[PDB]
Amino acid sequence: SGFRKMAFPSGKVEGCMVQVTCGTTTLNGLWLDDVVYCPRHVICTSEDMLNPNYEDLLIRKSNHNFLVQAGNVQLRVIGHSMQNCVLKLKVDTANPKTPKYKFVRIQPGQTFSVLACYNGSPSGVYQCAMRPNFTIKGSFLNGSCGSVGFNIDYDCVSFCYMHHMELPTGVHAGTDLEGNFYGPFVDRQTAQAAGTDTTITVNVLAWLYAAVINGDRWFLNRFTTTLNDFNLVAMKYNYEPLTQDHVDILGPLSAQTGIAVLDMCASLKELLQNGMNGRTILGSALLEDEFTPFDVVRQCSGVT
Amino acid sequence: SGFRKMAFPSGKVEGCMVQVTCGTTTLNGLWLDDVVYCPRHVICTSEDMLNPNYEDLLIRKSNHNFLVQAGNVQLRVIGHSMQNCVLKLKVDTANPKTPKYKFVRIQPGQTFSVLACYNGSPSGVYQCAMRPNFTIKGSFLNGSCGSVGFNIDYDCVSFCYMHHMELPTGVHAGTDLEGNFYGPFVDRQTAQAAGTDTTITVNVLAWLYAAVINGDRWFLNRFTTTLNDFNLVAMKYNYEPLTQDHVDILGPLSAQTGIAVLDMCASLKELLQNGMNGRTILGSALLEDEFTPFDVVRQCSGVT
Ligand SMILES: C#Cc1cccc(CC(=O)Nc2cncc3ccccc23)c1
Ligand SMILES: C#Cc1cccc(CC(=O)Nc2cncc3ccccc23)c1
Repeated sequence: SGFRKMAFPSGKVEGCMVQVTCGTTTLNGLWLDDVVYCPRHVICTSEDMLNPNYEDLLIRKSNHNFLVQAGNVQLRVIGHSMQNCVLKLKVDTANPKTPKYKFVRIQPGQTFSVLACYNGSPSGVYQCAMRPNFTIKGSFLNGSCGSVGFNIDYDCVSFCYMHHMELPTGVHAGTDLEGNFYGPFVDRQTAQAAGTDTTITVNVLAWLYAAVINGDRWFLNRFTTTLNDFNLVAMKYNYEPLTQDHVDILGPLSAQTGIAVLDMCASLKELLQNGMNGRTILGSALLEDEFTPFDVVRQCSGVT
Repeated sequence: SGFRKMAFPSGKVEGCMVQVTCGTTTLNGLWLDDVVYCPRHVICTSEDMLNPNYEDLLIRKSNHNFLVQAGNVQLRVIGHSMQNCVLKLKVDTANPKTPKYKFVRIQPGQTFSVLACYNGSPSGVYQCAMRPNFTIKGSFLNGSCGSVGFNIDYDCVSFCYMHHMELPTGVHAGTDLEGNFYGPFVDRQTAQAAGTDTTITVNVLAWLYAAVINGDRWFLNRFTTTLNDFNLVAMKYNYEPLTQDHVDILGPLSAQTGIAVLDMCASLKELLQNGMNGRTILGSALLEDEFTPFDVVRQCSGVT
């Protein structure tokens, strides 16, 4: 028992982290096979970071300008190319520590582990969710660019995020491993609206099921609701509307606790309308939305 | 910017995890050099787990009874010994992945990362604190025994905890790497009082400094206090008394924000006496005590 914001073991990803230096900028790169993936803003200076012409800036660069170091060993760059907002630096040596991997684009509301890195060196690992508005509420300082987000299924690492930018609001923006930004963000130092965020309803419900599994039951009530009535409450409190697909993904947790998804929705409705009343659920005094139904089953069953 | 419950990258520890099977019990072991460390209750059955005579139970065991597997390879056991509540199984091969390491006994209120494991395989990593009452509020299922807690200083892994037991209250108990239990706990399936817990005051203050560094400032007030007045409030709210050593450890955070430790104590006093008033600090609606002053500086400066 016990419920924690658990991240995947970072070992497989630590073995892929390299340092990428171009001109005066240093950031992190991801070494998979004979390719190093890093944010394309590694080629920028402070002057052109307000409105960079990436094509023009990359034309002034040759393979020898991209200094790539894996710990204390220098990788030899034999090709470079820009794909969307990422640079792919072909190296003459395949990473001996390349795990089984995939590049995936996650959906908003899905979760992933982030291995924060500086100068190609891992500093820490944390779990987070891709917000409905495509930002991440991470913990990143200058030099963290190129740190990646991922999920692990047995031995396969699914890379879903590469960190690029911190918005003036303090939230984080980045791309998939093909360099496509999540959200409307551009790699420019400019005002960028993150857009209205919402609470991931399906995840809060999944977390309520984890709370019941782990003994926290005070919030369970004698009521039930319908998807329509619950969605009126979700509307009022800036929660994502709940669909039948969400109810279906909550099937296993509903079967495990024997608490019908709509009865759990009525518990969430009462919590939204009345608050916690100074109480806690799984050590939190607010409704937690960074655990998916899959995360809850994974943690509550012990998949390795 | 951004503040997360960050765990150390688990790579160095993942490389040490093995599976240990004795009779019908399987749990995790830690392979460092030519020694495998695991909880001594691996030699128990369900019948003798109520009051085990470990010396007697271990006498019925030979080296060949301890099945140790590292992934898919079998380690050959050439010696076994009990030290307090841990078994040390000498193996004929040193772990090629042994990192630079130390065995340390942490103080209550200190933090550490836990790599939860099942059948010698890493499932996840999370950060937690050793409670003032020597329990840990972890996330562990059956088979997690032998999962270890650690801190990392550059390349040196300091192992501080080995998981042994879940109390009937759902909290966790374990030992240092010499097999000494933290707290009054014994490796017996019996009623065990965890003792009155308290909130780690120095850590809450450190977290309040992290909140100021990361933009959350609403809680700052026009007041100050003394250690005596603050300790009267800490007494009333079951917070650990604040000492000059704690004030001294908060020195760097006090210097960084320019907010005197006693002025921050007055902010904490107002929060304790009035609550959050439905507001949040670093995404939490309660006062967080799982970040030490060192953790806050580490995360806010980016040490790798
Ligand atoms: C795309 C892009 C882009 C645009 C301008 C500038 C940059 C650089 C940049 O935003 N890097 C950082 C990322 N994370 C956290 C940080 C915290 C403090 C300072 C910098 C941070 C990227
Ligand atoms: C010392 C000791 C001792 C005494 C009796 C029994 C055991 C076994 C034991 O407590 N293992 C577990 C540890 N963590 C979480 C668990 C969750 C569900 C079931 C078992 C769990 C150890």
